[PDB]
Amino acid sequence: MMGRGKLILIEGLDRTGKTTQCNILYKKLQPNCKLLKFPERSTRIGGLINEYLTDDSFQLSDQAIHLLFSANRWEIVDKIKKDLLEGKNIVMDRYVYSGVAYSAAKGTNGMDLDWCLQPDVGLLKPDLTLFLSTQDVDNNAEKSGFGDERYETVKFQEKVKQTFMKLLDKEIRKGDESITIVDVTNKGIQEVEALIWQIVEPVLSTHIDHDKFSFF
Amino acid sequence: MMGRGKLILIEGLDRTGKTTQCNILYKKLQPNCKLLKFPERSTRIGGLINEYLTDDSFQLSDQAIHLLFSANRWEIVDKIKKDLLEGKNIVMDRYVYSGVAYSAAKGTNGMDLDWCLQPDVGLLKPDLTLFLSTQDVDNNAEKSGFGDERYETVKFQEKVKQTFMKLLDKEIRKGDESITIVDVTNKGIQEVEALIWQIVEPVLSTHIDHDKFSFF
Ligand SMILES: Cc1cn([C@H]2C[C@H](O)[C@@H](COP(=O)(O)OP(=O)(O)OP(=O)(O)OP(=O)(O)OP(=O)(O)OC[C@H]3O[C@@H](n4cnc5c(N)ncnc54)[C@H](O)[C@@H]3O)O2)c(=O)[nH]c1=O
Ligand SMILES: Cc1cn([C@H]2C[C@H](O)[C@@H](COP(=O)(O)OP(=O)(O)OP(=O)(O)OP(=O)(O)OP(=O)(O)OC[C@H]3O[C@@H](n4cnc5c(N)ncnc54)[C@H](O)[C@@H]3O)O2)c(=O)[nH]c1=O
Repeated sequence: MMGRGKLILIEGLDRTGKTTQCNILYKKLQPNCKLLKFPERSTRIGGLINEYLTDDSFQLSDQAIHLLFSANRWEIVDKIKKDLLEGKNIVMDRYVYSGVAYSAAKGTNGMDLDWCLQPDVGLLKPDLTLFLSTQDVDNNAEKSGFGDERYETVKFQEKVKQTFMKLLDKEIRKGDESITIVDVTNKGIQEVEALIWQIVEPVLSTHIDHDKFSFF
Repeated sequence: MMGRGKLILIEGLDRTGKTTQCNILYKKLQPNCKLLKFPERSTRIGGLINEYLTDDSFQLSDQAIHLLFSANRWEIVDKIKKDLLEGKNIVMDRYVYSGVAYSAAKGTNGMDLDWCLQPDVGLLKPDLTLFLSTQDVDNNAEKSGFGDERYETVKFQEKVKQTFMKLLDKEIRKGDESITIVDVTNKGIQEVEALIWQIVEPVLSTHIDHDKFSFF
């Protein structure tokens, strides 16, 4: 009996169409759906992350920016949970996985997968996590804007690639099957969209106890 | 002998003469000494923390503000380390213990001593930590301006007290010998100043193992 909305998470490297697919899925699931994107640049903490990403001159240590990315989710997670309990579904672009992967890829002393994950521990786990994977480097043909932000380098993006796999393989081989890797190499928007609904549709029908959640 | 400066930390509840004592100690060790106080409110992250402490309209989740406090130390730690290596002592008012104890005192689900400590893991440990303890938390709430900040209520300071005790007990019993509790109950500035010097002086002269650093 009963039930709550589902939290659908789409993750992946930069320039892999995630915002695109999320808007599609969100439009598809409306009106009983919410859309959320991290970093959520509209809050003060979000603005700081924004400045950091858009201006590679804004100075901030790896650990400080890392914790800001995580506080950005904590400042929003209560609304997320309120929506889910109201039965609404939530499509989310980027979350804890991006948090850990991007920072740990830096290889900064003391900032290993484990350290990077701790600040997010206790946050709601998404009901389904789609990882849009690709073998297409930075991908000029997928730039989501001008000049290109701080992390958009082929070398670094290549680093986050490994870290993303290592982290996911871990939690997968660890017993988590709510994570699906989707190869989107050379796939157009409609195609990738079809591939995603094939995974998401079934989850939306599956029943979840309104009072039951998983956490990081 | 010549070597690296020492990182001296003074901790305690609100209105326990820490600022006072830190300046006194700082003046004592000059010219070769720096004074640092946390939260360091002059940075952007520092500014948000200040607004949180001074403005009840400023809403931020317990986990979020908790991570800002930690990030605020991370944006300064490279300086601390560099100064010490240059041979400068550093007197610091509040640090990681204040971070853990204040947030964990809240009793917020999932925000326990261990969770609270994680973001600070990797940070330089002070060579010496002095905890100014008072038994009269009731008169603490008498000082002028007491109540103007968020954590300034007798009942909450009560909770922070218990938390600080738990946290220092754990660290001391675990084997941290660099932590000293100083009973400052009903003692004046000069007496407390004398009690602090008695502990600090000897440390300034020692030069443990190749001047190596310790970390949280
Ligand atoms: C949450 C979090 C994030 N980050 C970092 C990761 C990032 O480096 C940075 C900004 O992350 P962001 O998600 O705001 O980044 P965006 O600027 O939004 O863009 P991305 O590079 O991730 O873009 P998307 O992957 O969403 O791409 P999208 O906006 O959908 O598309 C870009 C363009 O390509 C086209 N396109 C889309 N799909 C296409 C397809 N199938 N084939 C061809 N072209 C396609 C689109 O129409 C658009 O023109 O934040 C962390 O380091 N830690 C954290 O904790
Ligand atoms: C680092 C960190 C901090 N915090 C939170 C904890 C706090 O609630 C909040 C503000 O922290 P703050 O240190 O910036 O706060 P302040 O308001 O600057 O300082 P306090 O209230 O702690 O005061 P102090 O204890 O330093 O007191 P002091 O300024 O030295 O003295 C106050 C008054 O009493 C007199 N006084 C001083 N010594 C006296 C003595 N021995 N006997 C009697 N009177 C004495 C002084 O002269 C002055 O008038 O930050 C977290 O939650 N997490 C974190 O990670």
